[PDB]
Amino acid sequence: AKFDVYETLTIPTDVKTIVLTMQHISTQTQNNMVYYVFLIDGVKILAEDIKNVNFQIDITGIWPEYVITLLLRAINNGFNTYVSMPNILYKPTITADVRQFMNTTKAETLLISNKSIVHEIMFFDNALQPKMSSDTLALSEAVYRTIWNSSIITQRISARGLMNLEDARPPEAKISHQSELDMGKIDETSGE
Amino acid sequence: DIKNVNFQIDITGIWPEYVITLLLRAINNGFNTYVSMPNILYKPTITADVRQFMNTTKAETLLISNKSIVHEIMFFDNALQPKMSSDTLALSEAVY
Amino acid sequence: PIYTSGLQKMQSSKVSMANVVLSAGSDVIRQAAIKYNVVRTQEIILFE
Amino acid sequence: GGSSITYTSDTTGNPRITNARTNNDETHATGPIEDLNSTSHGREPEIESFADRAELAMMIQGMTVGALTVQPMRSIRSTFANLANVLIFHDVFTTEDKPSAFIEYHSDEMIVNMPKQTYNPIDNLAKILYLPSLEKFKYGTGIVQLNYSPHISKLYQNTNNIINTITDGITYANRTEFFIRVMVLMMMDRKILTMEFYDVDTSAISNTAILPTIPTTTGVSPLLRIDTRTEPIWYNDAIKTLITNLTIQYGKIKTVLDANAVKRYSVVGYPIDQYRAYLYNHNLLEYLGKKVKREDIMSLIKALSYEFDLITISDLEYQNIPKWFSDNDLSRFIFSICMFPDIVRQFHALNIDYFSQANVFTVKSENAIVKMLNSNQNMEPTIINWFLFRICAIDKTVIDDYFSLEMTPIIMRPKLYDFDMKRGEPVSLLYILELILFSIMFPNVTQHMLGQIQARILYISMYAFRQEYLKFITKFGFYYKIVNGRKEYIQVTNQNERMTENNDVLTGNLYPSLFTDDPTLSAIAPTLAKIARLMKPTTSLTPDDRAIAAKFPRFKDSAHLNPYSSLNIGGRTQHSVTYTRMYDAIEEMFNLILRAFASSFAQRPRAGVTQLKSLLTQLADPLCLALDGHVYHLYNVMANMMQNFIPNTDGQFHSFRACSYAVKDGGNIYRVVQNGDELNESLLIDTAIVWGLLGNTDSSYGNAIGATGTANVPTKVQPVIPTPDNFITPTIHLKTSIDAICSVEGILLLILSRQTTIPGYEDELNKLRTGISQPKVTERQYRRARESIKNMLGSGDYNVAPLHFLLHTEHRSTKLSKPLIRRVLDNVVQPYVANLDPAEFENTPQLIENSNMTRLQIALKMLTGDMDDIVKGLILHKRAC
Amino acid sequence: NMPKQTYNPIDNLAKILYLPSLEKFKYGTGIVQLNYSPHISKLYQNTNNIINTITDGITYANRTEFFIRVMVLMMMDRKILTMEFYDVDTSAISNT
Repeated sequence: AKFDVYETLTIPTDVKTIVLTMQHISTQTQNNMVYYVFLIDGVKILAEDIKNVNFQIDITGIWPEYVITLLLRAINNGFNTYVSMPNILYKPTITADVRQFMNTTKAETLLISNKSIVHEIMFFDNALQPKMSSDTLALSEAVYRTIWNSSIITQRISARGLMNLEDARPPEAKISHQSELDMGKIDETSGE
Repeated sequence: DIKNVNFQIDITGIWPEYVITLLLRAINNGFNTYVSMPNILYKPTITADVRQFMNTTKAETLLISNKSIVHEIMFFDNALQPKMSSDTLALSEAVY
Repeated sequence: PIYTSGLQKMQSSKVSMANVVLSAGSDVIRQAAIKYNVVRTQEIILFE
Repeated sequence: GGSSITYTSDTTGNPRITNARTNNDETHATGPIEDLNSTSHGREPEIESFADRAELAMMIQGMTVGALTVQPMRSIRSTFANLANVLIFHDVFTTEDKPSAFIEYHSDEMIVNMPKQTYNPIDNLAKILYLPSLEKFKYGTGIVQLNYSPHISKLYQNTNNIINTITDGITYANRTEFFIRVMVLMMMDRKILTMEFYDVDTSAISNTAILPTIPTTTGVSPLLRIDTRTEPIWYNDAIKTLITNLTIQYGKIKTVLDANAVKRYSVVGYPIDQYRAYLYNHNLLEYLGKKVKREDIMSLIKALSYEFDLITISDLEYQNIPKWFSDNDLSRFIFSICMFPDIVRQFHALNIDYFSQANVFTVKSENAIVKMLNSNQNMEPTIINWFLFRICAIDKTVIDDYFSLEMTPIIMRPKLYDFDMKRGEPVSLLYILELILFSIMFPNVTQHMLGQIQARILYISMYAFRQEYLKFITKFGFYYKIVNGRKEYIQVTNQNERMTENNDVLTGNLYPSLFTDDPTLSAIAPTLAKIARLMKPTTSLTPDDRAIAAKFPRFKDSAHLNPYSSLNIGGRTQHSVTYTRMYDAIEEMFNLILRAFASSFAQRPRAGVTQLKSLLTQLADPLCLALDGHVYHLYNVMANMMQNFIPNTDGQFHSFRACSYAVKDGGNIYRVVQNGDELNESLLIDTAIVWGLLGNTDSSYGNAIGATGTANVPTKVQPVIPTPDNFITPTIHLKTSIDAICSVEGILLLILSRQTTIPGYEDELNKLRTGISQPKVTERQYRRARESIKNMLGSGDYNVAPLHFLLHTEHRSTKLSKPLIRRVLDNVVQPYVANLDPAEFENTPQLIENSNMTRLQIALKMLTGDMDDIVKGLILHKRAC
Repeated sequence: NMPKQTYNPIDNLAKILYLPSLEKFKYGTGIVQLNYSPHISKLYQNTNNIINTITDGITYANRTEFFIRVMVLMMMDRKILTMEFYDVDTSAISNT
């Protein structure tokens, strides 16, 4: 919960970082059926026993169709996984108004593209989340999120929040930078 | 974050709405999770009838019962699976 | 209300006019509401 | 006079409560957020999630490409709803906008034609701000003077209405009356002030006295006159040089949001009579600071419920809601019950409501006990005609009264109604058995009827046992008296009147025989040890913490006698001990009656006796089943209710010594249990109810499992016991009723009987009391006073503790000067002693809540100040000065 | 649902001067953010019109096109600004 924006997700250190190449995708059998598995350390691993791996995928365009389903199941049906891709181009739209945080794009099409298809993504924000009503019994609902920004995404944000929690600066609000309030003199030659 | 536990429900029925939801959320996404209930009466019927094998009860109901009613459950066997022709592409997604 | 530094405006038995008043705002009368969930463990009769 | 007490008001602290079985929306929490820590707003929406469906159902398949969208998703969240309900808490007081002060300036001038006014402002700011004041302290006034506002000059009567004295004109009496009524006004009527502001910038120049934010509705003051140029420049100079040291302002000073409950208020500097200001401030700043520890709510809502339940509540800590607690709860309760005995009738009524709500017993017709024993005519023909004259009809509205009479605090010793007994024949043993059953079924009520039962059973024995009887009398004659730890037996060495029942046997150092062991009792007169041992309850003693954790009132280390056991111990459904008890009781008694037949009358037949022995056992089985299987839980709940706080027994019929606190009121003494010959038909109880019950009962338990249904079985629906709803509201209704009547009595004590009230002043109270004309007040004056006030606090009627009898009632006197609570051992008021009394009383109980005490303090220190329109002495003279 | 606005000015000066801004950065905002005005969001096409390439969705091409057209807009269209003033005295106090 509490989706920060200024924060970029950092990969924890105790995760093997496996580059994805077309060699780790092999087959095995059990009970006379031919399933698809991984070859991460020589041992054939089913797509759900993945414990701690971080898949570095780069070209994002050529992966036939199998590894798509495998990657998706392992992001599901998995314990602690990460699929980074530091070459996807996307236009971010950042907003904080729950009534219009509509954003519909199945991660399939995000993954099967042509390496330059730059497309749109939305981004919620609730760091200044006001306390819930004095009735709610107990928030027993999961709100698992998904794709995380991997770089600084807030250059066009001028001010966040504008509330006050107990008549004091909330610990995580942002006033403007002194850059975009200065007003120097003119240069009498050609403005500028 | 549950890693390796087996919750052993003593008796079913008396669990309001917290723990049924937390247990359901736990058996998914847990690593070595088990919920062993060695007191609920069921009655098995075993078939190998992929055409006519039902899916009578989802587990969300085996945790809501007055501990004294015997459910009936249809087990499906397939141990004698033929090894299909060496032409078909191996599958990509299993069954749970 | 106390004086400026005097004892208290309820000891001198002398009336004053310009003391200070609290005020609330538009809506300070929101009635309150709670809710409970009930589920019972052992019924009264039981056992096949 | 009247017999029902229906009195209420809206001056107490207790809240108002309503319910709703609503779970499809909220529509109950509404408001604007004022801070990121605000806890009382409406509801905002949430992230728009998606399906994320994956059941767990024995070989479900993949469905992989659809899920895992870029929008966040949810968890599983199974669906049962687990009995959800909503409580809604309302407080009492409201708002208003204009100040509406108490004291106000009013002026008058001395010149009939005065210089014209010279003030033409331009900007409408000067107008709105200080035109009115500049009008009040106009040029050429002659005196500006303090005075009461309207509504106070209205409260002045002026004639007499409350003190019935034949007077000559107006003298101190209208003053006293006026004080009382303005006092009772201010004690009531909470209000909190809401104003509206402007947007003044710096237009109000050079006057530090004016902040940049003004209330719309102006006021009058010299501070607003100073700035302009008017009547003597001298005057402004003087005011300014006078006030240049003080700290005066106007308009909003600052704003702070309270932490006990986050809601912005605002301290403002308006001019107003200090007393109204203090009233506003106090009664607001009280509204925001009422905490209720969360688990107390839980203990409450669980105390009024079946004990085997998981109860969950909204889960923030320290909700702000008017608490029903007190420091002096039991004090006012016993002070009330000891001087308003109809309140026990209210208790009892609510209790039968709760009980009959669960319809434990419905009644069928044609009692079997008389169907059989009628059409076989092969037994002794007195069993007839006797069982035939005892079985009265039954309509549950008596069943559900006798059963409820089990728990409510008994206050008048009860006597049994009917008593039939043949002198010589051995049939009376049936009556013995009847009351044995009635004792084994309600061990509580017996605890008091012990006195009558003594003489009755002894009489019957005397005509059916002689050696045992007279031998017993010789040794253990009639009464215990505990001298110093030993037990001396006093006798009655005369058959003058042995069968009396009026000897206050349960209060005072005088115990009945037959009961406390002295193991030599047995092996002296058997069948009498055999009787006594059969009647002692010997069930249990349970604490009742469940209540004591809900801040309900009762003494420390309180207990009860749940007369029955349970059935479910680990899930076994055991043998319902009460049945074994009752069964061996019946069997032993019939063995005894049979041996009785075999003594005097052998020429008679003895088959019917064993016949109906079998009948009685077979008929008592399912009854006791329903008793220990359904009622037990009901008695636990009722034992944790709020009405019942006087336990009725310690169990053992040895030295019980029923409760003995009592209120002494200067010579007169009112007791709680009211020994002596006194009762009312609401409490004269019958015994045959057990016969009728055991015969023609249809228990909702039996036909539930199909054990006593008609033409069908079962119904398989579980016996219902009431819901924690439907009782919060009546219970709080009851508590607020008694708090209101005690508040009335306290206000009355305040201004009568001088030597009781001395909070912190003792001087203006003395000033007030001048007007009662005597340091002792006649009754009728007192009565009329209380009626006039009670018709001005709330609504309804109530009485002044009359005492009943079988036919007539009497209205004891009511004075109450300096009431005190003390315990009375052996009808002699003891002095107070620490560590035995609850150490709480120690002094007169403070009958008035703290807040109202403050408000009365304010009323006093206001209208005993400089607004006392009274002065003494003057001098006639004739001079042309 | 937010706390109500508390600003009743009297003089119409405060109104004309800073009612709108005081409306924008209102109490209880959550983010105030930069953005292109109209006519620029209008200049975004979004489809292709200047670079005849067979493409798959949107990729760098609409960006290039958009740059070209806003550029050629600003290269053209000279304008010089003419405004109109008031007569405020000292009512705007304490604010240098």
